[PDB]
Parts: sequence; C-alpha cells; structure tokens
Amino acid sequence: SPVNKTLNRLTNDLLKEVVERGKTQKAQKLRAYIFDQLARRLEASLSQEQINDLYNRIRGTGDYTKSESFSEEQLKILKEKVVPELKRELSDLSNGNVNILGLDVSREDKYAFDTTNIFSVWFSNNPAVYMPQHVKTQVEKTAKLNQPGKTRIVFSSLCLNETAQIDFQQWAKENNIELVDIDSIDLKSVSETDAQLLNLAKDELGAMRKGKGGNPAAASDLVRWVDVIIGESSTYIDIDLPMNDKKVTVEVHSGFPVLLNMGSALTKDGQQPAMENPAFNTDMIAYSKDKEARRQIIEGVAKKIIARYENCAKYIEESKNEELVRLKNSPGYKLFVEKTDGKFDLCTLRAAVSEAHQDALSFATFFGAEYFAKTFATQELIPVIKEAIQHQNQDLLTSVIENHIEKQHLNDYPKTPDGIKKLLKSFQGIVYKPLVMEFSGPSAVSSSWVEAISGRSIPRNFEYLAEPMSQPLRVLQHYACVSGKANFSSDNIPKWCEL
Repeated sequence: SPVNKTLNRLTNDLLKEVVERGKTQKAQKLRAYIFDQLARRLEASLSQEQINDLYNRIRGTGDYTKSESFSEEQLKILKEKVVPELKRELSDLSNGNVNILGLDVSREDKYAFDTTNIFSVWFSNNPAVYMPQHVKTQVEKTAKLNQPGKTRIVFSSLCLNETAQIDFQQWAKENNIELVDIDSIDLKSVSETDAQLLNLAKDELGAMRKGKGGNPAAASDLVRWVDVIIGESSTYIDIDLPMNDKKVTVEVHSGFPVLLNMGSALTKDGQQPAMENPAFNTDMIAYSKDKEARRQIIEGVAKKIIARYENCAKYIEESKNEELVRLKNSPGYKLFVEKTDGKFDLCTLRAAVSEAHQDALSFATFFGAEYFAKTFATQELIPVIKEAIQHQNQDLLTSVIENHIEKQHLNDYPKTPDGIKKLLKSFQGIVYKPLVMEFSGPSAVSSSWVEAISGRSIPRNFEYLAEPMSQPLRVLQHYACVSGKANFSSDNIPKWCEL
C-alpha cells in the first residue's frame, strides 16, 4: 500500500535520527511506536475533508483508481508538523528540560551535598515514652554506622514529660545523637516560612495531645522542610531505612538542590516500548550546601502545603484521590461543611472522621445508610437503617454489625460494643491517611514535581535513544533524585525502571 510505504520509510528516517548509532536494528519497538504515532498524529491533524480524501486514496476510490499515497498537503502536514514534533520529543534536549518550583534541573554536577550529616524526626504520642525501643535500636545502629558523620533527631519537648526529656537527652549523649527541639527554636530568628511550618507542626502536635485531630506523622511531614532544621547540608531519612554496605563519597553533586527519592514502574506495551510511571517519595530527602537555591525549593514546597492547610474544603473538593471523593460525598462531610460553613481546621476534620468510627450510629450517620447496609448486610436493610439513623437507634445498628460478625465469621472481632469499635477502627485507616498524605505528605509535596513533567504524552522507557536527556524522567533519574547520592535505600517506592 502506497500510504504504508511512505509511513514506513518516513518512520525509518526518523528512527535513524533519534536512535544511537549502530543500534537501529535493536529499536524495533521504537519503530513500531514511531509508525503508530505518525499515523495517529497525522489523522488528528487533518480536516474532515482531508481525512475523507486519505480514505479514498487508501481504498483507491472516489477521484482515485488505485490505492495512492498522500496528497501533497497531507504530506506537508506530516513532514513539517507531525515528524518534527515527534523528533523533538525523542531527541531534543529542550524537551527534557524539567523546571520544578521555578528552578531548572541542571544536567551538570551543579549542587553539592554532604552525604554524612543525617537527620530523622520522632514526635512521641505518649508523654512517658520519648521513643519506642524498636525505633531506638534503629537509630542507635544508624548512628554507629554513620560514623564519622553527624546524626540528628527532631523531637518536641512539649510532647514529653520531664522524665522522658532527661532520658532522651541522656540516651542521645551516649549514642552520638544530636537532638533538635522544635519547641526550642526562636521563630523570630527564623524565616517567615520556617515560622509557619513550625507553628503548624506545633499545632498538629498540640491537637494530638488534646486528642482533637492532630497527627505526629503530619508534623514530621512539615519539619523536614524547615530551613533551620536542615542546616548547612543534610539528608532526611525515615527512621527505619537501612544503611548501605559501601558508603558514597562524603560530598556528592547533582543537578537539583533538593533530591527526593524517586523511581518508576514499567508496564510492558508489547510491540512498543514500555510505559513508565514515576514514583516520588519523601522517605529520603537530600538538601544542598547551596542554601539560596535550596531556599527557593523548600519555601515553594512549604507555601503550597500551607495553602492546603488554609483551604481544606477547596482542596478536598479538588482532590482526585478517590478516598477523598468518597469522603467528599458522605452525608457526614456534607453536614460537617454546613455546620462549619466550609471554614475548618484539617484537625477538626480528622477529629470528625475519627469520631465517625466510634460507634455504629456514628458510622451509619456519617457514611450513609446505603453504605452501612452494603458493608454489613444487603441492600434490603436500607429502609430500616435509614429509619434507625433517623431515630438514633444505636442498639439496632450495633446488632446489625454484630450480625455481620457471625455471618462472615469474623473471629478477630468480638460482639461486644468494644469489639465493634475495634472493627470500625480498622476501616478508619483508609479514609484517614489521605487527610495526612494529600496535605503534608508525599503526594501533596510531589505535586510540584508531577506538574513539572505534565502536559505531555505518557512517559516511556526508550532503551536505545541517541539523546536520553531529551526524556524528562531520564533527567530526573540522573540529576534530580537521591539515587546514587545517599547512604540509604527504601522499599517504599519502586526502583528506577522497575518491571
């Protein structure tokens, strides 16, 4: 077919220009991808009238007697619009430029990092315990292995008793650990944005103390971005990350002043190269000795987190997290929003979602009657659960869940009203975690990174490109993440190009 031959020899021309020299016969997948893209993008660029002429040209119908190749105006759109754009995507360094929070990723070793100064965060939820022994052994082992360097731990003394405070200070002097009290930082000596983060973290820990929705993992999320806690150059790690066998040089360099942990998952696409989905995480964050460039990134991260704390209702409306969409449409949330008039603390919301899982009537009224029936019985109980919510029949609804425990033969959950609380609390985790992760945690933080590589065709792992650094993900992997730049590893996200 004439049109086929043109698309094929056009494909082959493009392949030879974007593929490593000598490796064109290893790029059969890219060849299939270029051909497929040339065809789709051309049709997507033609008018209906031009699409109808091509159909007649391929069939050899209409003004045509035999199957013909493209009309010249079709060939121009192909050669001048379609082919040059696909070339740019495969082969142009400009297409690989990544700009995060107003700063380019250098393809150079532009920013220095101290790999030996490490810090973690532990905010205790029990004023008598300053740190669980399980966590203590992790830090102790990490501190000894991070020698000769420094190992710091961020804590909050207002969350501990005098006994716990003295014993933490004592444990640390004995274990080469510097302790950083966030309640001991003069916020007037500190940047406006650092002041905001620290205040926000204290309020979270304060609401935790009063059991009014606060959360220590959220406070840990905040303080990692605080400039004064980061100091001259440091790497945040989660307290449970293993140290590597061989350490990397005490100084390393990369092309961005803030290195998150990153990877990608590959799904095979058959004859065509694999789709690649990047994963971003804050279990490991390296910060540069360049403090002016780092200030630009961490303040941007902070301002955006603060934006979400200041407009909870708006961001929950706008989230595409499906657990937040379930929450957004629950009767409980709608009543919660009309009572607060849309103006509420994130902590107030968490507290409300926590109280929903306290008894059956709460759970029934908050997440609806239809859900209750489907979770613990069938649709047919709907009219009865609706009238039970409306008359606050606590006992009925406990009985129905108790009935669910025996029918589905749930022997880790007693039929005591306490056993119901246990069962409800096991469900809370899935509607509660996004009220930490989507505001202060990795998904919220990673927004800036995801935006930076957005508005494009779905990334792919093109094995044999002449110019890898035209692909944003390849720029990210080599110049914008901790991979190769830290003495720690993690299972929390895939490795790069993990199958």
